Amino acid sequence: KNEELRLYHHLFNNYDPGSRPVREPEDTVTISLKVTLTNLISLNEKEETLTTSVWIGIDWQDYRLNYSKDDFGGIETLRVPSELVWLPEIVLENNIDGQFGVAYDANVLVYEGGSVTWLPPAIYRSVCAVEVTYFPFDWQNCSLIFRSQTYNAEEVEFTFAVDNDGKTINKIDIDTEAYTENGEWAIDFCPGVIRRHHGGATDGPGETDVIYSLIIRRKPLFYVINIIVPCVLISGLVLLAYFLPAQAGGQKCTVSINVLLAQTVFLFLIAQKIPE
Amino acid sequence: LNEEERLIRHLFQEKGYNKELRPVAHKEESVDVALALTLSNLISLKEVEETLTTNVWIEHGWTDNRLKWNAEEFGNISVLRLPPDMVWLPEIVLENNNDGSFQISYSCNVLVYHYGFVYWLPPAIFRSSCPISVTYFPFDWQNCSLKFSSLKYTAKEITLSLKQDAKENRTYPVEWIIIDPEGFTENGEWEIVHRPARVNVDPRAPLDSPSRQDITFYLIIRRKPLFYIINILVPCVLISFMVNLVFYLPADSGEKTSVAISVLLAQSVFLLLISKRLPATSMAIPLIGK
Amino acid sequence: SEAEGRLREKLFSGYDSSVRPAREVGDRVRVSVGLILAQLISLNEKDEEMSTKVYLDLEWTDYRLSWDPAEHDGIDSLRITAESVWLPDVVLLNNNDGNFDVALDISVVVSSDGSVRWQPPGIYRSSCSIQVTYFPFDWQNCTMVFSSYSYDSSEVSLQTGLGGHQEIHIHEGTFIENGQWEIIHKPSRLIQPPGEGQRQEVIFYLIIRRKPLFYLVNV
Amino acid sequence: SEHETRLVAKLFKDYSSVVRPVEDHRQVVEVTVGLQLIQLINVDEVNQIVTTNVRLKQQWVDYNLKWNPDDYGGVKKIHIPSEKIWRPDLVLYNNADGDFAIVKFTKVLLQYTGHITWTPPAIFKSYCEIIVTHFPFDEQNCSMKLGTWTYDGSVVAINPESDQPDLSNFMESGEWVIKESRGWKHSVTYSCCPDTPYLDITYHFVMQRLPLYFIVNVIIPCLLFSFLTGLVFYLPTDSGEKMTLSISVLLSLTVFLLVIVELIPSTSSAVPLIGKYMLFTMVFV
Amino acid sequence: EKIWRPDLVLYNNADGDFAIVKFTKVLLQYTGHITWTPPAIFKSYCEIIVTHFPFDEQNCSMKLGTWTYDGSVVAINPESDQPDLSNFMESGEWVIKESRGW
Amino acid sequence: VQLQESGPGLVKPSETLSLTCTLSDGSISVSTYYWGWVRQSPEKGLEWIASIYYTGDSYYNPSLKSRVTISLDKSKNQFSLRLRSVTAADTAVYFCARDHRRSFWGSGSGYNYRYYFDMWGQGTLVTVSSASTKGPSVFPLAPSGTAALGCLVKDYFPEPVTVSWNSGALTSGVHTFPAVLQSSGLYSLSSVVTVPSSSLGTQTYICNVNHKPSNTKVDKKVEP
Amino acid sequence: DIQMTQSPSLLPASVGERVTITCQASQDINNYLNWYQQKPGKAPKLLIYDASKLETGVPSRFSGSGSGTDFNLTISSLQPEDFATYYCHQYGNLPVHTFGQGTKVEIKRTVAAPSVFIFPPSDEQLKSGTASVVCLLNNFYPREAKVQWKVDNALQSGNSQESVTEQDSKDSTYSLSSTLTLSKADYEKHKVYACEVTHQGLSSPVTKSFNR
Ligand SMILES: *[C@@H]1O[C@H](CO)[C@@H](O[C@@H]2O[C@H](CO)[C@@H](O[C@@H]3O[C@H](CO[C@H]4O[C@H](CO)[C@@H](O)[C@H](O)[C@@H]4O)[C@@H](O)[C@H](O[C@H]4O[C@H](CO)[C@@H](O)[C@H](O)[C@@H]4O)[C@@H]3O)[C@H](O)[C@H]2NC(C)=O)[C@H](O)[C@H]1NC(C)=O
Ligand SMILES: *[C@@H]1O[C@H](CO)[C@@H](O[C@@H]2O[C@H](CO)[C@@H](O[C@@H]3O[C@H](CO)[C@@H](O)[C@H](O[C@H]4O[C@H](CO)[C@@H](O)[C@H](O)[C@@H]4O)[C@@H]3O)[C@H](O)[C@H]2NC(C)=O)[C@H](O)[C@H]1NC(C)=O
Ligand SMILES: *[C@@H]1O[C@H](CO)[C@@H](O)[C@H](O)[C@H]1NC(C)=O
Ligand SMILES: *[C@@H]1O[C@H](CO)[C@@H](O)[C@H](O)[C@H]1NC(C)=O
Repeated sequence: KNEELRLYHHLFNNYDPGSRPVREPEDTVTISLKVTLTNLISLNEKEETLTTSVWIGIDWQDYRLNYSKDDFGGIETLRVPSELVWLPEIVLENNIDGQFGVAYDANVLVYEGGSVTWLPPAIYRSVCAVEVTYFPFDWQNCSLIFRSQTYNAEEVEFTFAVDNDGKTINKIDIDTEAYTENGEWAIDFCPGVIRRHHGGATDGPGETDVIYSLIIRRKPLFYVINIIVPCVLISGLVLLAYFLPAQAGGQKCTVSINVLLAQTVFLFLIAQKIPE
Repeated sequence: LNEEERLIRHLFQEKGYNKELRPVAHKEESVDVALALTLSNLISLKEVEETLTTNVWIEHGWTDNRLKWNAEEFGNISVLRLPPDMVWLPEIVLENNNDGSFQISYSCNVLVYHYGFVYWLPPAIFRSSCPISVTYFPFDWQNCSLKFSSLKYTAKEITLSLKQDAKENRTYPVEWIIIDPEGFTENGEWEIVHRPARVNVDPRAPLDSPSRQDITFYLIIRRKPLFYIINILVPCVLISFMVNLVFYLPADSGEKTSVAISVLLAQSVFLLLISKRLPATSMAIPLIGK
Repeated sequence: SEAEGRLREKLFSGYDSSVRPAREVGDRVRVSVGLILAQLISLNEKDEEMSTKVYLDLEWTDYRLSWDPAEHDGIDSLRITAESVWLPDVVLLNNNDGNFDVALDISVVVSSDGSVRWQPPGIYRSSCSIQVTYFPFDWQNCTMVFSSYSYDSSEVSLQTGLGGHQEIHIHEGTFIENGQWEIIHKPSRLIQPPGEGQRQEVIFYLIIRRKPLFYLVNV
Repeated sequence: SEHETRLVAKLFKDYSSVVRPVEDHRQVVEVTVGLQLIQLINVDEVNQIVTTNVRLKQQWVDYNLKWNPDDYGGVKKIHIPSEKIWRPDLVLYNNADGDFAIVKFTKVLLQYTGHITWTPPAIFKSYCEIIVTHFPFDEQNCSMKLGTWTYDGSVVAINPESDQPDLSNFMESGEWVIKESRGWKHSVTYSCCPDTPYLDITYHFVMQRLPLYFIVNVIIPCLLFSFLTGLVFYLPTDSGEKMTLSISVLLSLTVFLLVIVELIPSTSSAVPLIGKYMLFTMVFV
Repeated sequence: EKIWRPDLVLYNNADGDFAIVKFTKVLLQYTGHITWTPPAIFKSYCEIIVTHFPFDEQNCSMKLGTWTYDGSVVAINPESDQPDLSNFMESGEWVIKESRGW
Repeated sequence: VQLQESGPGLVKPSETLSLTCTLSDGSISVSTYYWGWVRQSPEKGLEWIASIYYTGDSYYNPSLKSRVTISLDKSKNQFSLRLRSVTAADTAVYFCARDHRRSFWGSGSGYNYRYYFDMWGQGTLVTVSSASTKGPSVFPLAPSGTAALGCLVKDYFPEPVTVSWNSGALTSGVHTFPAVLQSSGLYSLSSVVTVPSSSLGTQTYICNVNHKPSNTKVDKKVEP
Repeated sequence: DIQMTQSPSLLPASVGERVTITCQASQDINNYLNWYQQKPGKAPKLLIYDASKLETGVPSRFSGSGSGTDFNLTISSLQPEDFATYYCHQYGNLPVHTFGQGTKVEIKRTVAAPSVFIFPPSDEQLKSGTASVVCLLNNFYPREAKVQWKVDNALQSGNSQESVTEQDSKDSTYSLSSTLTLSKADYEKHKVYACEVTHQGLSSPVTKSFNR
């Protein structure tokens, strides 16, 4: 007989996933949050959308789901579907495509002592207002804002996860070995901050969220090779018109106006790439 | 709400209502389903894909005698809003879709009246096949159609018909797409000329085939050619007529063939412009292409 | 339809829709497969995919759904939601976009003898290898391979639908003819397994010639 | 938390979401409706579709979902799946090609007094008549007509939460400036059915386009071409370059017609001002 | 859907589905042996080197693993040293020179 | 979820009583609620003052209509009352309440409404008096087979005063009468204990009166 | 201008007894009436709405009736937590409200004769130029009692104040103090001072007097 079945029956025969794991209504559930970025898929300037692939590590305590390994033959972990346990319902608030939740509903790991871990992966399309002023030599500041869709700050709060050395991971985690840099974008910084607001008496119950600020840098090699250098040379050609003879066969106006025509072609080329 | 909670219990629990069965005393009988179509807005007609995108509200009316009640026995209640999954439905779908969306978009509540009449007005966004006649483009008009039938039920089981309206106690069928004159905003490129509705029956097909009956709502739509006129035709026609000026240029100017070949290049740019705006059909050469 | 309800409750007592109908172990379920082409939507050469709108035509006998019409008020046929009965897992194996199944389940028609006919609609994007050598004066050979995903030939035996043509059925009045393509041939073949785990296929072929007027005019 | 479990078991023992959440069938459900505009995603002038990100706050009392907090350990509010209770079926009447009704069934906050607050998100794609007369200096007026699809004003009554939409959490738009926004309630009674008024709330937005993009990319090149067109008449004829210059200006405008058509709204409701200027420049070269 | 399955996930998924979503039937043998051969569209992130384009060679990978089960509770092994290309359709743009599962 | 009153507990005569009510975890812009004020006094019982809608519609008690102004503040989710020309008759416990409106449809008549108060605050006592802070005067009420004795606490303002006996040692039979407003505008009461007669000449009785606004502490020994 | 009148103004009762409270409207109000319960030092709690419908969570023993000018609030079996003040509330189509005077319900006990005491002013008070004379009625039920003063066997009125405690937790009786205030000159002018108690439990009026 698999002791996992007995443990599951013991933990879930009388269990309410709709209720928060708090002994009293006014107690708060603390959530430990980490966000690991696997790939920066793209940044669409026309749509002003950042597509990223991540997975979110979310740890908390559920006293109802507490057990000891001695009472169950040495089981230290139990995988169960995430729909059977209470979840804090973390969503990306600043999504653009209407997709708030995670991509794959993975199992939760219930450890002895009542510790619950959930590590679902996600693909997120988020709003990133593109600062166009120095395009293509530009850097962007794209936000990833995570919050509970249901509970206020007095009901569910956030803390950052710690590594094995005990230091707080207040940033986007990236596995260096598995990371492949985006072809056009380099991630320079990624600080995370836990914000609290609406805490005033008139503002009602307090609210909180976690904002990660991906400071990313464009690699402008494509625009330099394909647009800027040819355009600079063709636009320098008009200076040659000053050295041609001012006679019938000089073809001075030929050079100048045809450089203008080439620049018009470059305008058509550039219109397909710039932000709108 | 004791009253229609009691009524819903009486209709669906006490009387054992079964949504899988049709509302007919005997199997050989058929259910009369009256259909009307309201056009909320014509979204688009993509020529290259030959797809008509529309927003339409489908008014279904039929009779379900199992859902009758005495109003005074239930607190004078005359109408009930129920989910469509609680009741039998005349599963009407758009046969001539070209994207797989056969069914309505939003499954709203049915309205059930105390005399057994079930009224249901689901809205839908439909993408249908509209083959394009390019012969007179951009002075063309198109003939699109929305064909509604039931794949679950055949003519043996349901009888499609048009909605009947009344005026001065005279009944007439609604043989057209309904458009609210106040609430309708015309499409920016297509003006509706005709909008008939027809119950099409195939005498060749057998009764127990889904292709026996359908209701088709047609749209005859004329293109408003102002954009194409202003942006292509006047520049294109003027640049094409430009080539006649070489005959008035003296041969000593040395700029005749340059002018003419430049006109040809401009025409080629215009052809590049038009290449992306129409499908590569072989029925006819477009007028602008001609 | 009280008689119909009683017949339905009689038929679907102890009925498992996930169990293949085999009265004895080793009995094969014969499935006749046919295709009706409602529209040849397109043949994208960039994506190398043929988009078609079709109706399948699947016929098989389910002995559990047989009854005597004389004992059920002369009811000789029923129309039942397809998810309520066992279905063969016939799918388009060579689909391009990852969509294997039909667009709408609709209903099966069950006769008193246990015969079940199912004609579900399907919008299919099938992979077609484009022969680019003579483009745009080219003809293409785009196949649709239909077969059970799970069951092997020892469980489900496929055959071409007829009653006898081995061809795609195109209704003459109601076919949406493509403006760029002309259908030259439209056969159907039953491919036996090579040489259990072996499986038959029903392949519906479309040999289509492009009509090159656009390229003549514009290029 | 066991108090909440017992409470939820008690409330939904014989609850019906089909049935309206009142105590008499002659009662009318009051829904307070408020619109929060999170983002103006895009204005499509060709198809005349405005796509926006919104939160649709709805507040109403459920009279079968009351309890005494003292009987349940002082629990005063709980969170319930919205699919488990009756909801008003608010529909965007002027939806262009999006979802008609709410499809994100987030949880509702239920108070012990019976008050329910439900604030689902939505992406509203609403048909908006686009006046292109002054493009790119045009001003639009885009409404969002919301109403109970299957309930008339005699059974469900809707009122606005505020005179204006909530723009506190509105993200800055790089293309439009919302000068004005306002919500109005309308009631319409027909002569055929004088006892079933039909209610709606229309939230209209007045938005001014930011024209710098089109000024830089469209207007200035045509201005240059137009300016350069007069100076062929200062060229001598004996140089043999007048036709070269003018024809090259014409070819530049012909190439620029690619930029024009890909950028200009391809609609025939009227001639855009930028299109008028393009035609002027072409005719005069 | 009725039975327990391994939760295999494509770790380098770019914008597709992380896990199997087409839940096809499992073949169950009387010995308890289960074979499950679902289809999938894998959209995998892969470092593309464009130095020699169009004469370029690309070495792309697909990392698969049980997302929530470690090696102490669920062990995965390759069926064969190489991916099965017996039913591979010819590509008009790419030639697969080498393939190997580790 | 909860309503909370706020405002001064003492208003001089002819000044305006200003009170505010704040909502906890709830908005004032709801179409099925009116927000009202109800004062309770021992001589007039429960009495509704005014009610207001979130659109500004207001209704008033006819007796108090002239002196009453009810207002909202939707930004802070509050609603306030102002009672002008306040006099001693307006000393009362003011509650802020949610007047819950139900609507009904009548054929050919439209909407008709029903009301009940389903939410109340805690109730803020407001006293109208021109008196200034003053400490009490303690007088012994000395005894004349059971005897009585007490302490008379006179001419103090405002409430409360705590009276204990023998530093809280004596509690049985102790009865502290409620304060009574005299015509002079100051409060008075008595605190009495009954004991056996035989203990009158043998037992010591001390009443400890504490008044917090004046910080007055009196320990009056009651004896014959 | 509808006026509501409750009856009785005070209803003694005991646990297990059936209790009735009447309210009456000047005009006909149909069933536009609610009933509230208020504990001491607490906000009122709604019990009945529409004159016959019970609010959620309220015990089922409470019932309401009346479809006209006269309404009833009935307690089938009085519980010890039902001792509270009950109000009838009248509303209209608009939010215009009136309330009844209220009906107090006390635990009923046995009739007790008051213990009567008289206390003169103290010397310290007499030094201040005022004379307060108290007299006390201790441990008496019910609340109906009359108190008078006599000065040299001459009745007084209009200058005595009456302060009363609530029901005691244990024996459920009342205590009352009647205080007369006078100036020192008026106090010194008249010799004999007494108070006179009339109570239903007393066979005859009971006088306590003193002389100076
Ligand atoms: C952008 O486009 C929208 C349309 O989509 C315009 O919206 C209209 O705005 C005007 C205000 O400028 C609205 O007019 C007002 O309607 C109010 C509500 O009317 C409804 O409810 C009443 C009952 O309360 C019914 O009688 C009526 O039939 C409706 O059902 C009225 O209460 C207002 O009255 C006030 O103004 C009038 C002016 O004539 C005075 O006579 C009155 O005394 C009172 O002061 C007013 O009539 C109009 O209803 C809106 N229509 C909509 C939303 O469809 C925007 O104005 C437009 N913006 C710009 C900048 O052009
Ligand atoms: C990338 O974007 C992020 C998010 O936008 C940004 O972080 C934010 O920066 C702003 C400042 O630009 C921070 O706002 C501050 O908040 C603190 C309280 O935490 C306030 O004290 C600050 O007050 C200043 O500004 C006020 C308004 O001008 C003044 O009135 C006042 O006197 C002060 O001058 C200010 O409001 C915000 O908190 C952060 N949010 C985070 C970190 O989550 C980040 O800086 C950007 N990175 C770049 C550009 O590299
Ligand atoms: C969990 O239960 C175990 C026994 O099964 C007990 O030893 C332990 O103390 C409990 N832990 C907590 C945090 O309650
Ligand atoms: C209340 O009940 C008593 C006893 O039945 C009855 O005498 C009295 O009339 C009732 N009052 C009303 C208003 O019905």
